Amino acid sequence: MNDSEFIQLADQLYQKIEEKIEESGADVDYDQNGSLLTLEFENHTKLIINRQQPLHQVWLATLENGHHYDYNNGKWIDDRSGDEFLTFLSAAIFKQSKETVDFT
Ligand SMILES: [Eu+3]
Ligand SMILES: [Eu+3]
Ligand SMILES: [Eu+3]
Ligand SMILES: [Eu+3]
Repeated sequence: MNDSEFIQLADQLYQKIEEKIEESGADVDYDQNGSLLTLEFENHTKLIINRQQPLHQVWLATLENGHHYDYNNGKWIDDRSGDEFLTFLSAAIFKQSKETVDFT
């Protein structure tokens, strides 16, 4: 994967997260600031998603831990756990808002 393609895939990922938040009607605020996509919940907690172009990775920061994802198999995959990014994100959103956003 080159830089231009990573950009395409990551842009699609960010729009999908934003779109699915819209489909869901969930009370999750989103703001993209450059490479960052910040999700804020009504309890003032946050999930921060960051693009790292030179590594062709997407990074997620939860309240406890950081996670780094590769595009594998048409999906974004955690490089330690093998967990898929969007399944994991749905669960994190749920833990912090108890609202439900499906990205599948
Ligand atoms: Eu190529
Ligand atoms: Eu709206
Ligand atoms: Eu609000
Ligand atoms: Eu903005």
